[PDB]
Amino acid sequence: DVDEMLKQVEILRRLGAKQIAVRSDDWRILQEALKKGGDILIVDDVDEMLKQVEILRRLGAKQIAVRSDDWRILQEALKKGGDILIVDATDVDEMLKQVEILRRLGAKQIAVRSDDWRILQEALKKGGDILIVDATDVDEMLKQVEILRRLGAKQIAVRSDDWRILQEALKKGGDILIVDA
Ligand SMILES: [Cl-]
Repeated sequence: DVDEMLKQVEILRRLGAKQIAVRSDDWRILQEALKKGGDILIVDDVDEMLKQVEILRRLGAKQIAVRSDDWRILQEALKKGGDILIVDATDVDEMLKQVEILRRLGAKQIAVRSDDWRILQEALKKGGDILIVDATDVDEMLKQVEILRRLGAKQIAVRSDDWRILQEALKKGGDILIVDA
């Protein structure tokens, strides 16, 4: 969706978003995001993921993110030049373990994704850098963003396939807006 992603990135920039992330499986879509000024490129198969990280690295992308529920894959991504490691969280204790492991591998930017703000709060307490609210309902999203902010979160991302939710997240003060491509 080079056209439809370009649209959302441009509108979000006009609405005042300072950090826009684009997720896609096609490195050329991410390349188009990079040339458009997208801030974070999210690489959405392990060999294919590693090849995309190398391509984006050599294109000059400064913030390459990789998502996995397997810390071993995130470790491989870090060694090949990934910047932001996104821990896909569904159990609090497994999430806390992965954050510990990746920090000790030298990861300087660890993100945790969940639709449960309580998991995100546990990641915040543990030192997770970016909390990704996985949003389905606009009012639920708004309450989670406020809770995490008041609990001290300083980088809150919102991901949604609903454009209406991304717009409202930005209005509410969400720090990073994640566009699907
Ligand atoms: Cl994500």
